[PDB]
Amino acid sequence: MIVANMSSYPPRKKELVHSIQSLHAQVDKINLCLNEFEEIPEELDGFSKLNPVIPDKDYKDVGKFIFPCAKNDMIVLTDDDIIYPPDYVEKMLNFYNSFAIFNCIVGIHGCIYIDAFDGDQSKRKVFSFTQGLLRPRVVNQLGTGTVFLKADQLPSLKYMDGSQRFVDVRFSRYMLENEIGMICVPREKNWLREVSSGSMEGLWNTFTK
Amino acid sequence: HMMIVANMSSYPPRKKELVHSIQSLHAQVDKINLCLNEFEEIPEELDGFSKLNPVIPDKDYKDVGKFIFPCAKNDMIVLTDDDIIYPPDYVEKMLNFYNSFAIFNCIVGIHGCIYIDAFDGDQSKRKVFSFTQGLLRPRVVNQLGTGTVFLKADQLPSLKYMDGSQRFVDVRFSRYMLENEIGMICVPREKNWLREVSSGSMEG
Repeated sequence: MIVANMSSYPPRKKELVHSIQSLHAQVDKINLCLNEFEEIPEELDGFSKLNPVIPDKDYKDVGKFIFPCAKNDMIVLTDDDIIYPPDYVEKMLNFYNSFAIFNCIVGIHGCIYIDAFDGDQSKRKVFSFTQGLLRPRVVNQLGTGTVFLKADQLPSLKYMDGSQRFVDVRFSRYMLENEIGMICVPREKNWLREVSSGSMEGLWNTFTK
Repeated sequence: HMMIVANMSSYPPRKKELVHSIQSLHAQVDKINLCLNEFEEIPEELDGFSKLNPVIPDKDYKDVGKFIFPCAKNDMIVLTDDDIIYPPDYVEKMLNFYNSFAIFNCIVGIHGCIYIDAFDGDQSKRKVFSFTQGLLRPRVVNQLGTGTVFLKADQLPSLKYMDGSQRFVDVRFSRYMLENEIGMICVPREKNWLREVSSGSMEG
């Protein structure tokens, strides 16, 4: 099964609906951690695959890691305000299967953190989720809104709890710790988009920076 | 005995196109198996076709759906996609190309890829022949799209073999052919010999 894991909270409801819409056709199931909701909103009633849960605490974006998997699931870790392309799962799965010559995970958003040395400051190269990337790269950090991995390779809630504030860092630390590789995959510019209603009287924006 | 069977999968949003595609094959094949993923009942829009064997399956097989059907060993099989209008000479020309290349134990298709590995500091060069392109001379390829293939039943991979391959069907399918020593030929055709289906279209 292809399974998507997501978390939101109330003020993001408009963004969430569209993020789910973009995913629904192409995944087998969506786990949704509804942080700080009272009820499951009826805006979500259209989605047969959707599985919403009001958690016992505010996990924020650790929330995507609260859900159990099955042994053979492929997990798509998502964000609540990304418009995923029509061929997101097809493409990413083929990256994952082509690149599985050695035990690794694949992602869009990723960084190359470089430690300070000999007076040189600490450095970070970032390949963001909107940016294109011509050939694949080995990275040492991956954003949890654009990652594709086997249920086997996913860190549990026990591992990720408390990592609100640095979720990508705690995630990548688990990969580095279990020597699982990290691959940023190729994509044309603006393959993924971001939804938004901004400061200017909430104008809806399906193409955010 | 030797029959031309067309194996197809579809799902509810594609009901309108499915009907257009099936028309384009009906006259040129002897039978059409059709795997109705995510349906609850067989749609009445499908009733007119006397050779259509529509089937709602035990689970959602997606692009693998077309591999559920057991076929008779001696039969010729035509793997198809719900969104292609196949020309009226499709089967007839594909059987010919098939016979030509049978001497090398091959199958034949329209969509296909040549992937070359990165080697000694060379680049991985991939070369697609899309299903609407023309092609003058036949070309040997290492992958074929499963919506535009013609082959013998005893070359068809099984449902056990193909399950798990969803959303990368063509790779699994093409590796079967490599493993069993079947060649894959991307056959010649004129420009726009096949085309994708439309919506609100006075074409034909």
